[PDB]
Amino acid sequence: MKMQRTIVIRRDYLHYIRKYNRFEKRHKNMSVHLSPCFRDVQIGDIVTVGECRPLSKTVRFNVLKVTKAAGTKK
Amino acid sequence: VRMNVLADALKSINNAEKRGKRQVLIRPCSKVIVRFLTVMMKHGYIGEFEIIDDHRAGKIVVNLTGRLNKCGVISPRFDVQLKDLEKWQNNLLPSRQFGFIVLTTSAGIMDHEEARRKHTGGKILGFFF
Amino acid sequence: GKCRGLRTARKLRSHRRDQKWHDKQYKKAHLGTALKANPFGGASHAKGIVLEKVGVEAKQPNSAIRKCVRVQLIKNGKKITAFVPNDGCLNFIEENDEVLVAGFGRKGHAVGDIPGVRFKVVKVANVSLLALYKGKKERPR
Amino acid sequence: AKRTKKVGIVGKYGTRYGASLRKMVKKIEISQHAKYTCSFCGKTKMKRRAVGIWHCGSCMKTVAGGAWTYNTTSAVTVKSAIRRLKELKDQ
Amino acid sequence: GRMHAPGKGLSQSALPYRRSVPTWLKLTSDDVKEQIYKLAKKGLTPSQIGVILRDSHGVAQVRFVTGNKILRILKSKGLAPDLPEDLYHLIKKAVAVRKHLERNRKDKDAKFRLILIESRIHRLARYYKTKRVLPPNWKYESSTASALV
RNA sequence: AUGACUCUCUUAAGGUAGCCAAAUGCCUCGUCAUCUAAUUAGUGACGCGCAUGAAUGGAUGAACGAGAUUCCCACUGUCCCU
RNA sequence: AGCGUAUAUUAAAGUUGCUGCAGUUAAAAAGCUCGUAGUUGGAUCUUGGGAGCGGCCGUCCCCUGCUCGGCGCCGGCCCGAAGCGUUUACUUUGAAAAAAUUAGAGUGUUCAAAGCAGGCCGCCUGGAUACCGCAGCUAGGAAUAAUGGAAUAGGACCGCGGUUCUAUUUUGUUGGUUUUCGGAACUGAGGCCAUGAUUAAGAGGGACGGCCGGGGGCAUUCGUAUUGCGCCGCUAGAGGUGAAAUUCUUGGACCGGCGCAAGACGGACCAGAGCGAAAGCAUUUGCCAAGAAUGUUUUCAUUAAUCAAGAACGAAAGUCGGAGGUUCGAAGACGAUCAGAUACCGUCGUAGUUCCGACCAUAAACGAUGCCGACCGGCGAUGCGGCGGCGUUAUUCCCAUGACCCGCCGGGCAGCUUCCGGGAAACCAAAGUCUUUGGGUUCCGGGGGGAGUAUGGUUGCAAAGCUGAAACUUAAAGGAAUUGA
RNA sequence: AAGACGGUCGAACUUGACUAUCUAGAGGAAGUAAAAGUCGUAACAAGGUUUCCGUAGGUGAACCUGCGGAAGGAUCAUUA
Repeated sequence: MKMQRTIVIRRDYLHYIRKYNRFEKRHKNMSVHLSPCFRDVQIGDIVTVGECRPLSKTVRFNVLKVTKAAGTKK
Repeated sequence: VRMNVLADALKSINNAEKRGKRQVLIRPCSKVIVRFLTVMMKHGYIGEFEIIDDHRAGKIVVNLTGRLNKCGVISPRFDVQLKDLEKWQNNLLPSRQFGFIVLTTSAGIMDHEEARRKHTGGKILGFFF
Repeated sequence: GKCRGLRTARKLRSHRRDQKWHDKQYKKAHLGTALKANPFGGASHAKGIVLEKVGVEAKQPNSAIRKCVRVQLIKNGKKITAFVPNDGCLNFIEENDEVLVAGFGRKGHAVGDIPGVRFKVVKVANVSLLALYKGKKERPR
Repeated sequence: AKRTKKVGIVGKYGTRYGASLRKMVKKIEISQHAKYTCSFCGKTKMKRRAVGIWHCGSCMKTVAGGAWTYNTTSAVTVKSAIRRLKELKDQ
Repeated sequence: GRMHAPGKGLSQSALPYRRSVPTWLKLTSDDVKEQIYKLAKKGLTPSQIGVILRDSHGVAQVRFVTGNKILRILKSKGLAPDLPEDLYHLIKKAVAVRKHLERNRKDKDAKFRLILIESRIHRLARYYKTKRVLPPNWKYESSTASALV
């Protein structure tokens, strides 16, 4: 979240190596534009984003909803 | 650690057929193995059996007919297709006259002769010929 | 196979690559040292300036002096011992005549008695020395 | 930021004196200038003042230890050998 | 078998099939809780309490007789401890071994028994963060440890 | 050619590690290689060492020097010629 | 109407092994244990009917609801629309996927390779379909494999009582406001649900009970011998060897005695017995932390298994500075030996042998044999713990504790027997459950030399340790068993 | 329209280090292969002092001798 008016999000998934009939983890980080109306977000919270026109060199996403981490109540 | 149950049980019965006990007790019991067992006792490769509910997990005492060369399992449970089930059977049952491959579909745990009638692929569990 | 997991797929695949470099008929293949050494450099034939005729002895059980040549190639400007084949065909190389060298059978591995020698003759300047043996063409004056 | 890859206090000597004396000085010129817990009061301020003559700067008590450390090593078991010949005789 | 030494041993209690409470056992589920508050006010763990009941006041299993097991009746009211009983011990054993490598500088064995106790707190601790009993910036430091016997 | 080997006279033993035409080698401006258009010079090997050789110390080495010696870039009335 | 030679490449090779190989002795498993990334993870929640079809048997259809427009029925019910109803993977279908290549229909190019043409004495007919990984889009299923929800209740579902922002459903036209309802947001007192905690693994962690072991660490007491000295005998040889001699001796050597002194080592008891993570560990007492096993109707509740990087320990030699120097004993000096011996043996003897401090990291560091898990025969011993049972013996006075006697159960070191089975055999109850080929996971080999070399990087005071090639060189190295000599 | 400041964009040539592949060499040495070369026999049988591992020191040359291993040994064994 360290950048001002922005965050970075992890996006995990798997990929079918075909010879050996199995999978290997793969990750792709991307940057996202958290706009202060979401007054409360932490690391690990789920975030739901959507495509939009380029806000920088490396920004083409905007935040739509928090979906909070499990437990987290206190 | 006992990482995977089925294959405890499935070797066990085979190793009680090579030797040849009148019946076999198989230790921690599940709703996949009792299930598998009923699929076998639906084509006659074993006879009727009893499960013993001790308040932990069960034990099961099968009665083994000597019509059972080998039972075995596949691991991990690969993901199969309706286009990709010839080239298991064609490399995992002995003959084109006999053999069976149990797998798990949304519409139930059942043998490969029936999942071609219901037209449903899915996972894979083991075989018996 | 030994590492049977369902999402291993890379553990499995970093190991065979690693491995295949132990394979010989491959590493001999997958490094630049095989083509650095080789006289032909990577090739099925390559011509050269002869310079002296030379007899090489044969190795044991067998014995009999074997008739060879010492060629300088063009492209590299490198020097090879070669070997004539037929009976009485050495009388057909004159010193500093040109020859089309070839390989000899098994790729970087000699044939039979004669040590070192991995190359041999097909031509002697635009007509094959096979023919010369039979006599189906004869030499210019 | 770590400033020296092996020369303790003995950066204060540079290239001089040769390798194995600078190693030999490192083990004595770190122990002499340390502090120790005064057993009497409990604090962490024993400290040398000359050759083998030490001083707590809190309860003003003063000890005779070893030149470069606070106990000499077989004066630790010279006390446990005199204590044990107090057992042999008294009965 | 055992996590930290070759022993592939075996030896446990075996609980019976029927679960309902025995005959002679008069002690009602709402009479007994005075006894669990009183043996927990004395500096004595819910495991230790779990015995003294089952020798002198004859009872099958405290769970069966009430509803709820012994960490639950102590801790919701305000009589139980802040760190798990099992983490307290490992630490206390830590603090009697590293104290042993003071004046017995060369007792090498002890040192190799002190690179398995600290592989059992950390390991026990990182569990205890995911089920959320320990606050999450917690740290077993032997420096500070001696405080909390 | 060469000498791994073999004998034979002798003393208290008879020079073992290393290290050289040296701040130490007569013959000598020793000889192969390196730097120059040209080098009794300087440095890199060869040891036969008149008289090298181990706290009478042997072989090596970062820093250091108003210490002894060679060659290259800079710069000059030191020289051409005043 | 072709057929050889040379080099690239595939099949041959299950000689790269995902399908599918090896690793006791053929090439090969880190000296030991911990460990993060990686991979892998016990069981448990929806299961029985009623009808419908033909000959008890096999099929199909019935198992979350709360504004309009039609099936009309009578503001009540059935049915289509306007919007929605833990989230993934998996799976069946539906779009969307240029040609040419491939596969495949049709058609007599005179046959084929091919093409996209053709057929009926103006006209009839084609220019088909299939396959086109992964990723994304769409609708069904909900077995198997991942995530969630009600605990200091900040809980569901209901009704009742205010506050504050407020489009007009309403006061014919013009001033205004509560009227009246909906549409935000806060909040107090209540009634109600069967109100809300799966189980305690022949998985683990930890407690507690009486035990056991040459496990480790610090002091402490003993024992005879070997070597050095101090005296008291008597006397001539005493060492050594296959045989001699170097070496000691009337300067009293060797054997005999009574004393003292230090520097090693722990005999016999000692076993196919014991404890330790591996190296390893054997004189009596005192103390200090640890340990496996057994015992338990104690407690936690999945906390576990294997492990790139990184870490603790690591015989014997070898190093750096002290302390100590009896025996032995690399280097050296002699005596014998032999054609020659700078080797065996024999006489001395340094570094070293022993303590306290810190380096070093390898050995046939061995069972030449990965760790955790399931399973598959028979017996005779044995060690530790627990339980049952005749009878001798001890403490006499028997209570129970020790000693001897026959089994039962758990973990340990080994044996014997055998057509469980395996293998190339020797041999292995594991080296078994392997073309009847899949329980989870880590290291590693791919014909011989060259060669553990060169080089570079790394670690050390040093020797050396970890990593580690190439050119060239060759049809056999090699394994287990036969007969011979 | 010629031309002249200022600005950007900017080839090319000169000076330096960084990096890649090949290349000369006094002298020092490894390895490999070649029909009647020379000193000795360390190894295979209790190869005539058992063999081999680690590490240190010696020796014309195979190889020795010290200390701790292991049978891959010439003993599965030895008597209250």
